[PDB]
Amino acid sequence: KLFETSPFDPLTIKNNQDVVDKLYATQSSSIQEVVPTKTFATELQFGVTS
Amino acid sequence: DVPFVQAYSKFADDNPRHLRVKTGGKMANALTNVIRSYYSINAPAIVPQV
Amino acid sequence: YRPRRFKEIEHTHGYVYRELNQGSLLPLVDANLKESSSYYFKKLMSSIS
Amino acid sequence: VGRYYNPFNIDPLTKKHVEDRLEEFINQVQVGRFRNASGNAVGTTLAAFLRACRDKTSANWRGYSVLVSRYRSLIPNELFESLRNISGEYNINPQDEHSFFFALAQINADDEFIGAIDKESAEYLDEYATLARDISNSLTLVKAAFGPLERTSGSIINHANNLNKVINHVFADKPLISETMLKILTIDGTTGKDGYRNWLD
Amino acid sequence: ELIKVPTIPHNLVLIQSDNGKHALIKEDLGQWPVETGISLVNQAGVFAVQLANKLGIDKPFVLDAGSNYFTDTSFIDTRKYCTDGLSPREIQKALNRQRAYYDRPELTISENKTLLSQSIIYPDADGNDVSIIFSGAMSHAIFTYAQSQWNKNIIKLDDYIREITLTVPKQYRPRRFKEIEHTHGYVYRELNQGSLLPLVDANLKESSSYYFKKLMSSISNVPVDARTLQSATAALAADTGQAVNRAQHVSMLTNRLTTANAPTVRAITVLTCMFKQFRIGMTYALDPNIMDVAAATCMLLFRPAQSISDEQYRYCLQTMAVFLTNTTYDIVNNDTIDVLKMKLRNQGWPFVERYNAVEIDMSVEPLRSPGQVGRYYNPFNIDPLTKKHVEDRLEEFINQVQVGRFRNASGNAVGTTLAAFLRACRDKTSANWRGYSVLVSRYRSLIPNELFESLRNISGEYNINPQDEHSFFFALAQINADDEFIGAIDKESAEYLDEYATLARDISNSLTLVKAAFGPLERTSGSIINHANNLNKVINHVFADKPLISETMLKILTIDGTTGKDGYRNWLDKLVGHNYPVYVEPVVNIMNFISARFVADSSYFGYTNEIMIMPNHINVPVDDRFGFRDSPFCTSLPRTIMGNDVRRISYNVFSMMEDIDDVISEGFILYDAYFNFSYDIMTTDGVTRLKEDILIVTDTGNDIKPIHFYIYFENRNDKKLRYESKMNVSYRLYIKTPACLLPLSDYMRAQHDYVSPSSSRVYIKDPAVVYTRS
Repeated sequence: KLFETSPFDPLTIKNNQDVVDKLYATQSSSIQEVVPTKTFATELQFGVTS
Repeated sequence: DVPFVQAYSKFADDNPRHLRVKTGGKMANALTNVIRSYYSINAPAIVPQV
Repeated sequence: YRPRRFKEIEHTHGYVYRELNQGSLLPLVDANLKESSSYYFKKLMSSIS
Repeated sequence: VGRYYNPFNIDPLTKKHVEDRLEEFINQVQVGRFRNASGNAVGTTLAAFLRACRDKTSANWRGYSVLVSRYRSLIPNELFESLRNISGEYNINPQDEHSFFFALAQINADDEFIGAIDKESAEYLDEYATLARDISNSLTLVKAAFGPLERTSGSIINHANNLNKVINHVFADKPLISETMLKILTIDGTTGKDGYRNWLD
Repeated sequence: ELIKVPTIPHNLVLIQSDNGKHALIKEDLGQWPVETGISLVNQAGVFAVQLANKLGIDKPFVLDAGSNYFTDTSFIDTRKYCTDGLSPREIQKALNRQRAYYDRPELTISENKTLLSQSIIYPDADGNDVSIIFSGAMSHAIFTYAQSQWNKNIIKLDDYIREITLTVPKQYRPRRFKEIEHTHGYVYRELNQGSLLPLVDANLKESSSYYFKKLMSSISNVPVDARTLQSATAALAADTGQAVNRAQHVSMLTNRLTTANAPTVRAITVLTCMFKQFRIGMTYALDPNIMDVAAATCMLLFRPAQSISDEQYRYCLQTMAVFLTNTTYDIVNNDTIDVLKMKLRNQGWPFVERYNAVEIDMSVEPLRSPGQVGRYYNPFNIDPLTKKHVEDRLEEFINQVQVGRFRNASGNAVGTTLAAFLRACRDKTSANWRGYSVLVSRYRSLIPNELFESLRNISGEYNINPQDEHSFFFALAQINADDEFIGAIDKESAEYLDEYATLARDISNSLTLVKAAFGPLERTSGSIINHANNLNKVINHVFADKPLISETMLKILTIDGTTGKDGYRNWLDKLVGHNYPVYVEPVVNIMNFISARFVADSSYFGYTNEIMIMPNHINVPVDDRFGFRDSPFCTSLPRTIMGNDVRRISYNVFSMMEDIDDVISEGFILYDAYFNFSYDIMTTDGVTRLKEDILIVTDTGNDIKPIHFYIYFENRNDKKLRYESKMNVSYRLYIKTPACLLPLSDYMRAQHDYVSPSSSRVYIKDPAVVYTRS
């Protein structure tokens, strides 16, 4: 078997966003270079609203 | 042929393939042309330093 | 190495159906494997305990 | 034929670490003073860790060297060449790296080898030859049944996904065709719409 | 000890036919299975040990067959008739039965007397007894060779004493040997000395930690004189005025005094002076006090310069500069030793130099160090010739410290406190150095020269606390050598000697194992995989049943917490490719001899390299000496039959042959394999045949079934058996005639000589030449 858990089921996807979303959901099964944690931000600007 | 293919790969940086003549790869090209330069000063220097 | 002999009847009147197409793994291999490499590596480690 | 780095920087010919002054270097750390004003026994504590790491690596380098060779024997040649193009960097937590060397498990594969033959690895590699036959047969069978394809409406993802469902219906008697077709799509589809285009090509 | 073998192990048997026409002498040494496809030499090694046990030559021995004799009734005959070996009466009975068949007259009295007197015992010039008996050739060759090997280690008592005179200490009463033992005494001793360096050099941290721990436990129990600290403290308080109301530097020195760890420090003191390079460490407080300076000064003055490394020496100088010169550790971090020495000397501090201890030679040769001179350092850096410190200006330096101004421009509080403290330490070391010098010399005699020059304090376990160091010299305790303590040391010397001898044997065994089992490694996966599997197989076998290596080695290897199996596996790994010389022992020589004969003379042990299968209608030359019917034995396998060379096929080719039916019709020779065979010689007459069919044909391959000959003696005028042989047997199997078989006519070839040592010799079990004083 090529994969213990498939990265994504091709039939379920519909566009490019579902591929990205599914890959994030199944990333725990794979050997990840960097294990995700809380994200750190260095820049944030809020624009004026209507 | 495993011992010979094993040593030819180190010498020529390439796996021997049938229907292609085994000449020594890039290493043979460098050695043959460097030999000519040693013999005479009129022989060109055509092997890069890289 | 050599193959073992069958029965005498099979050597005189025996016929077999065989297919000679070995195929290639290139269609599956020829792709951008950056995303699927991590999932493949996980399965590779599990093959040997 | 392939080549791999021997684990833990140990030369099999010398059966020792590559650095020939390692024992002298560790003794230098043991007698050294590093933070006299704000630290206590930094040199002795660090030196003791280094000797433990050195002893474990020299003790268990053969087991990990055999393990790497066992894993390399499972990958077919075509897959290895494609994997050469990709690249990656692995981030290891400092706690995990030190814990790996401090408690380095002994790996023994004596029961796996019958003389010089590894039965499990040899049988696993032979199955790729069966997969090669299925890939070629499935591709030819789909080409003859469907011929050139057209896309008057719908996206590329929908075009490829619905084609696989039709392949399942047409070849319901032979389930191997759809399974092999979906194996290629799973690897291709990771890139996204570009990968789906490669599958149709 | 030595074993006295009473009887010579002859292996001869007599086989005779019922009618008595034919008789033969056969030497039975057993049958040993041999496997093809693997090395024969390695198999011969396993069988050599089993053969040695059968003959009784595995363990050291001396033959004692001199007394096995009797004297004839005739008054002329004064010869001694040996009873060992095949009895000459058995040959006489066999010979007479042979003459009865041929109707010849029986052996005459003169012929009987010559035959019955063949086995005799006679003395030689040196007093040894020589036994001439009928025995097998290989039994005689192997037994006599083992005798010469064991005799190399048997020496006279006076020779043994002369070899060990240099190691006898003066404080032991000499042993009085009996007069018989001086003249006729002999000892079986192996005098080869095996180096412990292969174990020490490979595992330095483990070896050093094991011996330091054992030594520390012994020194920690030495009795010491019980002297109170009140006299020393009262003098210090008077010299540097100590007030309950005020806070003074002297109090910080006094409240920190403690003798709890005194036995530990005094064992470290012995260790520094007992070994060539035993380096000790010392860690001071983050903010130095007057105790740290006093402790640092004591370390530089009363400890050998060989025990203090340059980095520790710089650290000691840095601590003094921080306290005395009012500077920080960051400033003096980059300053060198020469720079630091100038800073302290400018301020008036003269104690900035290390001092080398004076070496003292041992009176006797150290154990396991033949032809070598031992040494050890005198404690507290006191020159034995001058009976004072190496520094002749120590009195002047202390006075200079007293008038110095440290940590304060006005007053001499710090200088007076240190000067008074240092005077006390100087006096205690002057009075009590002799007791420590005797203690160091006693423990130096336990260790060899190799351990003296090799062991190092790699781990750093033995580090002296600053409070323990300054309290050690201030409250130095005189060493008292109790009688109980002295006897304890003598017990340790016996145990140390046994441990070293055990380690030497284990090292020699391990070095032999590595050479025979493992080759060299290559930068290939196949070589690494092959080495890893072979290494595990050897380790599993050596630790199975009774382990090859002793518990003493396992203690050294397991001192770091690893398992015994793991520790041995790592050490064996490093030994691959060693250049260490290994002395060849008598038992190794004996085994190599039996292994050589096993390969050379295969017919004695039941296997042969070649067999021949031939149709019955083809006539082949055979061995007709023994009178066998249809003898399966040939003097040599014929090169040509009917003018054509006999075809030879290797066993591998014959196994894969599918045209075997055409080949067997002509006949062939099978080789490239070891054929195990057995035979039975029956006294009656019958058809000589094989137990099983010669060959077995399968779809996989052809093979030869186990060979077992039923051999009968032949009566020529028997029509029934002649017809059955030609018609009921189609194919016959021939092998070379076994060399153990010998016709009765050649019974004089069985005569062999065995020499037994003189009976006047007495063997001494305990050859030591001294007694304990009490």
